[PDB]
Amino acid sequence: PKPYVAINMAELKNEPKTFEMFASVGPKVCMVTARHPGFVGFQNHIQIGILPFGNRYGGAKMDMTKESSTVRVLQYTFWKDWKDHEEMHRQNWSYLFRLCYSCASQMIWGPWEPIYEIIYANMPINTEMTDFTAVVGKKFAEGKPLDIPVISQPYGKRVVAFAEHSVIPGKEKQFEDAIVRTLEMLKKAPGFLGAMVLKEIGVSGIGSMQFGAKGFHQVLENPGSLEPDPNNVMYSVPEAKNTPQQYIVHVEWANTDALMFGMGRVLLYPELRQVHDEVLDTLVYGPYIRILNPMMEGTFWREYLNE
Amino acid sequence: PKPYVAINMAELKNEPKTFEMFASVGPKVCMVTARHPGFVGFQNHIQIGILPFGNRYGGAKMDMTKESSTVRVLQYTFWKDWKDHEEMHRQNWSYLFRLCYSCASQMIWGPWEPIYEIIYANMPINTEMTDFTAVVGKKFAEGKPLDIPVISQPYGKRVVAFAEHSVIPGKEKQFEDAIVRTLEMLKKAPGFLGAMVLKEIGVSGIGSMQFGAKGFHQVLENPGSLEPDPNNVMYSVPEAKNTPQQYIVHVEWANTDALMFGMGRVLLYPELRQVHDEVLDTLVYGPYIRILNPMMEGTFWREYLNE
Amino acid sequence: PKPYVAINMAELKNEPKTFEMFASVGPKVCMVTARHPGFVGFQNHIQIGILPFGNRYGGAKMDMTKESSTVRVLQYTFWKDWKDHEEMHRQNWSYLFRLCYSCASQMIWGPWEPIYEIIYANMPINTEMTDFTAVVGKKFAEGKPLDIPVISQPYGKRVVAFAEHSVIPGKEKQFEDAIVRTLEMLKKAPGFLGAMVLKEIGVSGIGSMQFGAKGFHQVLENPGSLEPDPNNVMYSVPEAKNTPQQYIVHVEWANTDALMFGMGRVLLYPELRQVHDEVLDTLVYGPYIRILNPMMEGTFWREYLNE
Amino acid sequence: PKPYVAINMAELKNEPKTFEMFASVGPKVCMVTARHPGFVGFQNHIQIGILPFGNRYGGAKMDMTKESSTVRVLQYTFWKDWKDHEEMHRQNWSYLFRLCYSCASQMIWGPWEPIYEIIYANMPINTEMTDFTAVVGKKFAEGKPLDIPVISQPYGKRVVAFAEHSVIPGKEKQFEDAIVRTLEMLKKAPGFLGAMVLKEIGVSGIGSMQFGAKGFHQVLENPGSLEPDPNNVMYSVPEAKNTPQQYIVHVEWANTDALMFGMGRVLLYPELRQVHDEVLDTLVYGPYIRILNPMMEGTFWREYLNE
Ligand SMILES: [Fe+3]
Ligand SMILES: [Fe+3]
Ligand SMILES: [Fe+3]
Ligand SMILES: [Fe+3]
Repeated sequence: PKPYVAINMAELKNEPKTFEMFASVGPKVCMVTARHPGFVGFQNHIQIGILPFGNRYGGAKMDMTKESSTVRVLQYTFWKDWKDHEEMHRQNWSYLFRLCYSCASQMIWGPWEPIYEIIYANMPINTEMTDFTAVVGKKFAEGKPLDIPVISQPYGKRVVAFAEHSVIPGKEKQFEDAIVRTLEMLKKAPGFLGAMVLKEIGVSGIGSMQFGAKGFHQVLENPGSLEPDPNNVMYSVPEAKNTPQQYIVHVEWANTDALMFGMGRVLLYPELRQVHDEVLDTLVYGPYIRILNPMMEGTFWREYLNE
Repeated sequence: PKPYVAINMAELKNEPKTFEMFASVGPKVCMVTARHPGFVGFQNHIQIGILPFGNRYGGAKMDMTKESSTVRVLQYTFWKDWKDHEEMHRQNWSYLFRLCYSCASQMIWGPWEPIYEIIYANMPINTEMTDFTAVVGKKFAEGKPLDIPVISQPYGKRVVAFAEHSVIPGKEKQFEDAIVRTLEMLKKAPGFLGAMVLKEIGVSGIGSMQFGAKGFHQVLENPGSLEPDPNNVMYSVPEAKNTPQQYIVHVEWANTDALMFGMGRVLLYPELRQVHDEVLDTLVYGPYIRILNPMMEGTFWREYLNE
Repeated sequence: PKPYVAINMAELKNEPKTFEMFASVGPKVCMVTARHPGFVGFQNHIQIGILPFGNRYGGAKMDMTKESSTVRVLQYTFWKDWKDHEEMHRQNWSYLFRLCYSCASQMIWGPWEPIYEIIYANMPINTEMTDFTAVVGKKFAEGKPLDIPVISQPYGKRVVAFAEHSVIPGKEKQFEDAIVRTLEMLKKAPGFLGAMVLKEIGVSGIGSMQFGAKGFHQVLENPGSLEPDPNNVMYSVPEAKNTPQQYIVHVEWANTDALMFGMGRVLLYPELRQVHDEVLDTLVYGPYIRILNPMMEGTFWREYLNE
Repeated sequence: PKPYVAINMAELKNEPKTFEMFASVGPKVCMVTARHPGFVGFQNHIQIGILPFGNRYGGAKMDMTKESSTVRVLQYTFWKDWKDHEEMHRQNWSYLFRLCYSCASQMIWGPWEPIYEIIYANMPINTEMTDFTAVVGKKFAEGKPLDIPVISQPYGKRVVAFAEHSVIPGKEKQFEDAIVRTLEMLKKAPGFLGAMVLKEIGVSGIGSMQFGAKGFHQVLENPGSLEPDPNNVMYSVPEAKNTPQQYIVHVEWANTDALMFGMGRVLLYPELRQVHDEVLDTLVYGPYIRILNPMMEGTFWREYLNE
């Protein structure tokens, strides 16, 4: 079934110490999150750059890692029920807060953790290049060659287009209908590895370290080993849902060239351009497209997705 | 009276070429904007850093300019009526678009131009250190020594705390009452040069280069000398207003130490801390505090503010 | 169906500034061209070298990019009707001219844009290495394993042999019959990714910036933002068709070794040599073979080709 | 059928001289071992690092070869009956001892040669990337597409997780049942190339150069060309079997990322975590996981395994 998605976002100093902490602390956070039976996996990204759209963002390029002073992370966690995410945070708060807070020395902005419903998904299971022979054998044995997926390699060996959209109030249905039509046509592009549309349902105060006054002071005053009061979050997840409605159009690609020209198909192929124009007419903001590297992941979220 | 504020936000490459364009293109944009009689001035900022709040943002510091790969600009223009801004853009679109678009080669994100109303202001006229003798003489001659302001030096010779807040729906009145009480007490801090509270009323699509499909393609395909259809903006300013409600708490300071410990007064002075706690209990996001340098400005906006 | 092909040819300075402009301006031109419903895609090449034919061109090699002072581009655009190309140029002249003229600072020769009919095509859809599993599954499910193509990777991950021929008047049918027989046999060579034969039908004056006196002066005098009179082109496309008849034999290969020995099969394999000798007997000029890299492309042109 | 496994373990100086001897002496030892008809192949490893388990072993990393002062080798030989190994050593003692003893100048610890039975195996035949087309063709021709293996590349082109476990006496059956259930679920992880469970049955005294007093002196006093008395081993293989019972869980992976996150599936995927917890409850020691490179091997041992 379709899981819910929590995306923890932060910006940190682009230096070796940061990536060393990703390597030691990141796995610990994921192991704690996996204590909850509603957890069905994760996909953690670093932003490597920005799609320049010609020279609309002429100061950007798809890989800015060599020059950037910061690194943005976008950590997707997947949940049977979005309420499972909220319960997990509170049930394991002592570990989670102390782990997450240890990243403070590297932090410039965040954490900020919106929650999403998936309204469309065409996403395959991940496979390594070593797996495809067995995958093909099995699908033919089952008499379902149509279910043989493209090879979507895990652990940093593909790239993601993270396309931000916000929609004019009242035009949500037009956006959703048109973007689904767009993505159903987009899958013809070479190197297309899947797409999904995420629709914001709210924001996790606790995941964003956004408490009332009491918790705020506890965060600011923390030596690193004392939990803020987890009951001091002052808003529920839906209370923080944004209007204009926010969406993420998440599209995966074999490589950054396939991404650039593939995403570009909605501009370069007249038939698809006409369909995608219906998306563009609904927007308050976007499309703004971040280029992401899915480095650390629990690929079994796609097994749950596709059952 | 209190003007409306349009804040054009962008992120650009941190390199000499960017600042060379600020120097050449910036004044031209301001001269075009001054064609409209509703224009009452401007205050243009570059972000120099982020308030670390101890080590809550431990990767940040108040001056990050030597290390940062990007520069964020926040260009305030002040307007008698917010519709004056929208009218100005359209009446002068040929000049404005071509000027603004010439920055494309340096752009990483933006432009994004929310519009605000000022709901609280305690902001003095700017004066240079050469002026105070005459200011004092004049106020005494008028029998109004209480009207003698602090010395708030223009053109990069003071600093700004730009504090982002978003508020739980239904808690706006508590936020507004508490932040005003806070700022009324904060003005006792040494080096305090003024404060105002901005409340978002919407977003300028045309100022954000956010069009329908037609205008989007014209922007992407532009050689630099052809205007997108200015009538192709698909939403009014209020249609893009965010919920949760967004605010900016803008506080000016003599120097960054006065900023750090002065803003810190809401955490360090128990009586004020109790008042400011009422602000904190209402928040979805924040406070996140950017440190800004007000470099290029039309100081006469404060003459309008203060009659 | 078979589209018509326009090939925009130019020679530019081989320096980073040139490739920076390819990256920013190139996509803009393609997006403008895609405004026309007759546009079915594109395949844009840079020449990387010349086939030396042993040491017949002993000063040449298949990759001369490290030493060359110039770069030659060959930009294929594909059209339902060649008249669509002419209409597109005129309907979007303000954008197209200003964009294309921006390349002037780098130009040494060109642009020159002949138009071609495709008289033979054996060209597959492009696929990335990630795609083949799904392609195979799909074709077997449809009961068409014979329609499973070789893997022709897009975006610079294969090479093109661009073979120029001009034919003795009266020998066009002998050439055409012989070259088709040759290419039908050539497809047995390892790494063969497809071939097509292009026959010149004329030249686009407007695409070649070739006007009468009025337009010529407007081009020479242009500050960059003023269109030459598009009605000042003095000849139709067919009026410029060359005699001796010109052809391009376009053959794609997995890599330059496969190209060298694969194209060499018409010299090294006695059965094929006898067939290709019938081609050679018809020539005024050629074969002269440029080695091309298809870097930027709209791969859906092959979808139109293959229906 | 399942062969027995002798694993000769040693630690040597990490310097070119050591690897030069691997290259010269290694093949000779294997050729001597192949004199015995019970020999069914071999798989020789060097340890490249240690799995850090987050920062549980924070001083370790998966590839420590650039910094390490030593190299650990783990040489697997496979046998129809474990007595074949003991017989092979004695029948060829003159050659084997002199060859093995020539490594003395590089040795820091070892040799130590436990013997194991395989109690669980899901291990494919090795194939190179050149082979898979023929493998697939053959399996389909035989009507057994389910028998098509993943591509497990020989000769250092994959990696091994070597997971040490010792089990509380009386809890062996719980361990064995739980680890098999774990590995049956683990095979879903991307890049999984196979797993087997080895259960220690004893230690080869002669393979470990562990003699009585007489043989010990002959070893210490050896000029290199005189055999210790092979009859002076004072214990049989089963007499040296350890209690607590020792096991090796041997899992093969496409690459070290697939290893890290794949092995991590038993911690990160709640359903699998619950199963693997039953393993953890039985342990005296472990899991301690060595990262191995299977460099030199006789791949036909898997042909015996799989008939
Ligand atoms: Fe979370
Ligand atoms: Fe504006
Ligand atoms: Fe053209
Ligand atoms: Fe042995």
